[PDB]
Amino acid sequence: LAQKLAEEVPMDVASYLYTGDSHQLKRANCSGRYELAGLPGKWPALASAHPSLHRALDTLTHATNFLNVMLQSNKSREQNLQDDLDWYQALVWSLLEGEPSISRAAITFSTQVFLQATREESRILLQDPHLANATLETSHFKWSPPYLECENGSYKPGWLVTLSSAIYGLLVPEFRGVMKVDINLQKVDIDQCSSDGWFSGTHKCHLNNSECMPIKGLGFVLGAYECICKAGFYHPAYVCLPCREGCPFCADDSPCFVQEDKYLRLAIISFQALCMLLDFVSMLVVYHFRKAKSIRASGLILLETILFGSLLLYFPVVILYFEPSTFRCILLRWARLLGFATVYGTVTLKLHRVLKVFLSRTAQRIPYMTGGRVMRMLAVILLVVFWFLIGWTSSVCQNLEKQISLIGQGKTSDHLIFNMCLIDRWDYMTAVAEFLFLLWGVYLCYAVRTVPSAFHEPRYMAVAVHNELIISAIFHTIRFVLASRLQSDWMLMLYFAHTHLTVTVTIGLLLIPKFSAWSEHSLDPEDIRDELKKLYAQLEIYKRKKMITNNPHLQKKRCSKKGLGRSIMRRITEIPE
Amino acid sequence: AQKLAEEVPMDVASYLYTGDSHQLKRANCSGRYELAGLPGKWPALASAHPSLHRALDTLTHATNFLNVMLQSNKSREQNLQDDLDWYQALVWSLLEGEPSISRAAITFSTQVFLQATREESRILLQDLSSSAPHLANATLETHFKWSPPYLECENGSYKPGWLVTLSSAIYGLLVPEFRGVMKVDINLQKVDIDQCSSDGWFSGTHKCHLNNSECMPIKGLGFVLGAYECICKAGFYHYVCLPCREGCPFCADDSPCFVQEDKYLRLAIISFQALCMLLDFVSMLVVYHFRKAKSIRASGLILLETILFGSLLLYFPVVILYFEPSTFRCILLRWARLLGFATVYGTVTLKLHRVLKVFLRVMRMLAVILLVVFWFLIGWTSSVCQNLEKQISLIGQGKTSDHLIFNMCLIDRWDYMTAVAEFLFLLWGVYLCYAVRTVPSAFHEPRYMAVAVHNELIISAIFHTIRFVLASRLQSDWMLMLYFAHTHLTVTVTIGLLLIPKFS
Amino acid sequence: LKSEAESLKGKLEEERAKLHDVELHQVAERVEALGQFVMKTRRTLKGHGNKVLCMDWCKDKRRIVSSSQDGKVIVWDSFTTNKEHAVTMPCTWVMACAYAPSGCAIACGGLDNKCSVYPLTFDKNENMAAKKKSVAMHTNYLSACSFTNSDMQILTASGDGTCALWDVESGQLLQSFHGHGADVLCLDLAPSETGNTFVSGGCDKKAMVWDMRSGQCVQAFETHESDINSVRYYPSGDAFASGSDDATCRLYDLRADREVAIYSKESIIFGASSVDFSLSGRLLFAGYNDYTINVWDVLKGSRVSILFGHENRVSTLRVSPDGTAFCSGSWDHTLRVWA
Amino acid sequence: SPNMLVYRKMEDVIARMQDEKNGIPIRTVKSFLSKIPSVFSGSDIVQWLIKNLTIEDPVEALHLGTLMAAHGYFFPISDHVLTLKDDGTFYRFQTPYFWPSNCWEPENTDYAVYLCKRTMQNKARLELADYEAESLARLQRAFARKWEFIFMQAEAQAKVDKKRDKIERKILDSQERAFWDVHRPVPGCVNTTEVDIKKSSDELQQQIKYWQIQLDRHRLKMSKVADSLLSYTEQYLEYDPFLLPPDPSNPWLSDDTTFWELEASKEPSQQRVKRWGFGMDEALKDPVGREQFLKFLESEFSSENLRFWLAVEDLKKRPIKEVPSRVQEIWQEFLAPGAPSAINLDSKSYDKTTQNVKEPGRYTFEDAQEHIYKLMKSDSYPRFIRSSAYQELLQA
Repeated sequence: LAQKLAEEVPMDVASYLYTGDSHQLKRANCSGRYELAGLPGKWPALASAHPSLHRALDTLTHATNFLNVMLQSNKSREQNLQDDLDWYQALVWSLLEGEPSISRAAITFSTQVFLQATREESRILLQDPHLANATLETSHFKWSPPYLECENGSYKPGWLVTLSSAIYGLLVPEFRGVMKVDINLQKVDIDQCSSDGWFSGTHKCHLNNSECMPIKGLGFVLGAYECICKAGFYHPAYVCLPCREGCPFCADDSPCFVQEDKYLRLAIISFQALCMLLDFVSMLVVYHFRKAKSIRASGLILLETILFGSLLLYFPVVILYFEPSTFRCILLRWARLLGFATVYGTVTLKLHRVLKVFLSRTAQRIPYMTGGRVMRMLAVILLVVFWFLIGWTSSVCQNLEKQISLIGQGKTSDHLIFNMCLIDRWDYMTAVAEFLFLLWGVYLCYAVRTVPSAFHEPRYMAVAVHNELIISAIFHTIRFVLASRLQSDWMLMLYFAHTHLTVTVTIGLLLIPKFSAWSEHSLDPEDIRDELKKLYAQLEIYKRKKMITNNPHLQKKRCSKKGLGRSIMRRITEIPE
Repeated sequence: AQKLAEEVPMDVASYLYTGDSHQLKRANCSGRYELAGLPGKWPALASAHPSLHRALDTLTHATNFLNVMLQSNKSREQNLQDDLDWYQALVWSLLEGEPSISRAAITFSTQVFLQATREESRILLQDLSSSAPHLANATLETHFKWSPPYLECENGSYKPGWLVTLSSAIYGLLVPEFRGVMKVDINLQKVDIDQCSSDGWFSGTHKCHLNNSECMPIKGLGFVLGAYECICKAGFYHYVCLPCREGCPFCADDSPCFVQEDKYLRLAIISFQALCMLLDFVSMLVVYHFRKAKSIRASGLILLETILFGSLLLYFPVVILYFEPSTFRCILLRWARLLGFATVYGTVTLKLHRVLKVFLRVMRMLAVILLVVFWFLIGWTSSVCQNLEKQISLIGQGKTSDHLIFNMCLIDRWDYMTAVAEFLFLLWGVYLCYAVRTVPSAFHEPRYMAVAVHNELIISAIFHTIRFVLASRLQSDWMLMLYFAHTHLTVTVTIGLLLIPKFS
Repeated sequence: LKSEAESLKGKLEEERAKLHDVELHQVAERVEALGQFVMKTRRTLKGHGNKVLCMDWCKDKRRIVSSSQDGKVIVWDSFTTNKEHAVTMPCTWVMACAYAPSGCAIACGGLDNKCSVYPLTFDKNENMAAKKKSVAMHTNYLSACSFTNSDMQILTASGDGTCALWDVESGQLLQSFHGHGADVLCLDLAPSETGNTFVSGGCDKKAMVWDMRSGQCVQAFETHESDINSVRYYPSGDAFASGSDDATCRLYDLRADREVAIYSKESIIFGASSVDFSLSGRLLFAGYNDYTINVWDVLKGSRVSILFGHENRVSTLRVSPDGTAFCSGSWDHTLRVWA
Repeated sequence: SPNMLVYRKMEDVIARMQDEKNGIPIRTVKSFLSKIPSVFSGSDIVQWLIKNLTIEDPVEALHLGTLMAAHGYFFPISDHVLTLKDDGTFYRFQTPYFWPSNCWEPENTDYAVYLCKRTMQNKARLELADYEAESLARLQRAFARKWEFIFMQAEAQAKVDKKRDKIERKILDSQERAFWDVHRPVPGCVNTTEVDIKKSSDELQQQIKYWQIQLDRHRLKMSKVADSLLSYTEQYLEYDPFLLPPDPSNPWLSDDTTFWELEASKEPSQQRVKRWGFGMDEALKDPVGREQFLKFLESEFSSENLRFWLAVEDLKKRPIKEVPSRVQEIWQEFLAPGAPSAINLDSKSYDKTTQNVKEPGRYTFEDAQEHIYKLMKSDSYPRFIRSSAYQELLQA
């Protein structure tokens, strides 16, 4: 800011004349005249900055060449008293009668014979210096930079010049005069914060994050520009205040954000951790309580499987407390689906085993289905889901990781910000699969409703199933309408609900209680022959089973065979009668 | 208008259109040119070089000077002592001001006048009427007088230079009148002109209007025609600017930008494909006729027609990829592939599972995997259409190898893991057949199917391999052979092993 | 002699024609018919644990006696539903109970061939069965009793086809009746205190009436289609009707010696398992086997109601002697007090 | 055997039920789910009852239908527990080989056979209810040896019946399902099998004499009995507490006690006094009547014959321990000539008394009691009813 530093030596109402209009500045003045700050201007009084500047420049140099060829004329009788005075006066007056920047001027020579002509109103006030001394010393317009008037106090004028050449007489030519004029550039707009121009700089606008805007207004004074701050709120000098975060467009340097609780989230996390810990320690329990009545009724390893899996299903709600990113939503889907199958799936298949052992046992106790069979019809499902995750995970990790899309992503409620993970069509199809899967499980726990069984596990299992289906339908439906109306909190409510609900439920329901023609002739003969054929077929199969039913004793087989044969022959001879 | 207006000046069109020495070095003119309409509408220094402004500036300075000077009271008409010297020095400095002001005259009579023209370095000057002084046109006017470009000739050959004049009538001095005429003339021949300007000297871009048109003109040389170069915008160039053969820029030739076809090949290809699908349908009917001896019970009529409906569901990809790639193509492709795949090979492997239990409830295993495949088409299909049909990626792609172009249906990592499905769902049956090693019937059906399975694993793996490896440097013909070949091989095979014996 | 016997029978037919010239109901239509009834439940008993198969009123007109098939006799107060006794019989199928006139003792027995009697009163707070004193005993299951109004002489009937009077303290038999050949099931006092007579009928399809002064089978009748299951006197002491598992109830005179009118209806088909009259001698009661009860007019022969209360079959039925209501015996494991 | 006749009657019933020209029509329903033939709706059978039986109460006809349907003559196609419910549900008759009249008796091994067969026809579900699954569990635990041929003949029957057409297997299995419902029913509804353990099982001179006693068997016309029965009804007809009670106070119905309590009060009501006037027998039945009649007999110096008759009756109450102790004593007091109480006999009366008095007998004084009793009935009661005390007590 050399300019303000330079014009920090203002004389009298300087910025009142230099940044403001100089009326009181000139009405309040006590000095001599013609304060020329010649050369203090940006650059010098030797530059190019304006149309009317170049107008007068053309007038200047064409007068000058006109003279250098005219004063070099032949037949130079020098009739300086007859009518050459008419020529000179017509020249100097008509020039400002032709020129627009017409304040005051002179032509003082003897080739002082001065036509000292100044356009008072329209009459060139004609009448007969260090500038003349410099002309004698040295051809060129001896113009100064901004100089005031000479009102016998500083001067009642702004920017003005002193442009002056010589009426050089003429065994060569020689300087014999001084033509000159002082046009006022006080009617010339200016720019402090300019790129190039009069003190073209930037006063107090750090342009790292500011943008000046020079303008056109009143005219020749400082303050003739407009500054701006950039991407931050004007501290209000106008100086940037980038928003609380990267929330752009800083009107007030205030937040866009629903800032959120501590004494919610701390307790959320501590609670959920304690439930996870319960799961772990249940595992330790059964590792100690490997002998019982009902763990043999319901295999150890199934239960450790369940408990582990659901422990893992508690991850969604330690997840969100950390900020959303790439890694977050992905792991969410991993953990969810693993948990889901390795809980509800194995449960459903246990029940399938119930049905099969029943029939197996009704026919020939020979251990139809065992706990060794479960894990196989588990690994299948585990695999399928692995290939799926690889699909989704691949689409991201190979295409839209960095190129075009993302997940860490926010929307707005009315005018305020909120980030999260989000959705696409995949999570839809995921839900619908869960739905159908448990549908199959429900048919299973429909027919299996009548067993004579020990602990009525069926009640407990089947109700976990139904509960879960319901809760899941609702959860997903809400969250898959509500892409737009969800800060972190309201969601976190929702995930807290789903998890403690079904996890605690389907821990407890199973685990905890384990410590506490309609005719007469036709239909007559029909039912009769039916029984008859039944008897005879029973007999033939008995004949074959003679050696086939080697499972028991001979005479016992002998007695049974004999009794059957006797009763059968009796029934036959009666059917014959 | 402008075109018909070119038949204006004979022995000058070289000076007009060529701006040449044919109309200049040797052409009898005997008359100066005249732009009183050979210019634009009037440009009037509204379409101005700065030099117009400079000329008018010096003009107006001298004009005000002499006017106020003559407006001095008691006009003496004192042309006796030295006023002649004043006017002479004035016109000397005048023509000396402009380097291209060739001649100029100044008359004042409130016939004789002062004049001067640039000889080499001095103002060849004399007290005689010269340059310009139009007292006649000033009386006709009874502002300044614009003028017309010219040629250095009245009754001679037009020498170098075309002279545009500036002229004015000396207003007299308590009323005014015509008391003189002063005028100069500068060379309006080294004056750059613009045929393609928005507004300029009679700008007509009559060489490149629209047809891949651009005018990239020749800007500044001088008063010369044929100085508006044009550019042929994204097409061919043989005063010819042309389109491309297609939406395929860089048309240094108007050659085509696509692969050469082999149509005759393709006809018989497709016919043979229909041949196999005909055999498919036909043999289904064969089945539904001759259904009553050994094969009917051992091999379900149902399960056969399942397999054939598989093959007929299957053979499509060929007829697809003869046709052009629209995006709606690619999706049917995935449809037919996976459906024929599962629908066949499920029933295949389940028969063997049933065999294995006889060693020691079919459709309620099969409809499962048909379900999962339905689900899959739906999921992937929506995820591309609803959310990638428009937004980010393009599927049908115009990909180029070297000089030419070709469309194709493209891939995704999806179909990689899909192929891998094929791998494993066969490998199950492979375990199956291997350990089930010695197990009887009058058929060696198991040997037949196990053969199918080893076949398809190795070979369908290969087909998927050699498509995914180098698709980005394929033509659209070598690929088709691939599809044809592998599908005919494995699947006609895997038909025949089942069907062949069940006649003889 | 056969012709003369049949001619005396024809003369009986002639005298029966003269006596029955107009039928009972052929004159009975004259009496004005009867109106609407609104009888329904007024109590319930919830103490048994089996079927219930006998019941009797006291002469105090408010208590209750009923024995079961399990072994447990009861003594209620339907007016209060509050047990004041309890007792356990050693045996099963206790098929007959009786109440003392004054209220001193009850006789329960059958299928053990011996009819015990217990002193009803609040005498020994230890047991109602502990004072079991054998009094009668046949050699077969025992059908019913009628303390015949002295409170020191009870009747009994078994499958022997022979009844008798058995003293209270002694077991000293007092007279015998051996006119039968099947299982008798019926026994009721006469209302009159004129000649202490009673009836016995049974599986033989007949009914016969003893005169206890001798033991000689004076009157005898047979019209039923199967075994008979109870009978009761017309409460003027002049006749008696009944019903059995024919479902065809009938009423019989003593003075004319003739059936008086058929009581049947094709709708009801099931067996008839009790009868008892109303103090007027107007109505007729009978529990049935189709689970209803069935009040019939004694004169006009129409039904008057069917009052569906019992989930199972009707065992036996009585009218309270005061004439104010009636109870039912039924196969539903409880009793009601039908008003 | 008794119930045989019952089943025979209801057989008559159903025989008229599936009549050729009349009867319920066994229809074939068509549904959006299936096409079921040979059924009908319970409203049909209800209508059939009401038509051909004229059972006025819908409820009564419904109860008849209820127990019929609980004896295995028709069943609801989708239920175990036999109950006729008047609505649109589908029924069916039963087979003549599976009525209940055919003395049938299933046993435990056969229940095991039917259990294995039902459980093994379908293998889609435990096609059963919890009670039947419970029964099969017990049969397993107790029939450890004998299972195999059970399973054998079961699936054998399954083939032998499925080999016949698909609707045949359905109808036969429906029938031979329901017929084991009825013979081993659900825990709640009553069995309709059982029975009670009770049903569990000179010559011409005496002839001629029976004929003669029938001759001298004095009878009266039925009209005479009609008058007697109607009149004995009427004279208490206005006393019947069911039909037209003299006092509507009913301790049963209207939660009163006053009626019986007035009955306990010795002061007779005006009903009571009018009721005395019918017959002195009823009077002596009344203790109040005994007291007032005895009072009049005393004040008329005529209190002996009633004293005697009361003596006879009070003698007929004691056991055989006191019969002699009283008979000799009562003779010496009344029937001994020379005692103050002078009962008065004729020739055969006093002869009978003297002969029997040696032997105390339960019918000791029959003829003497008849004599004195006809005496009192002929004389005393008339003047008593005619007496001023009677009239003054009956007025109020």
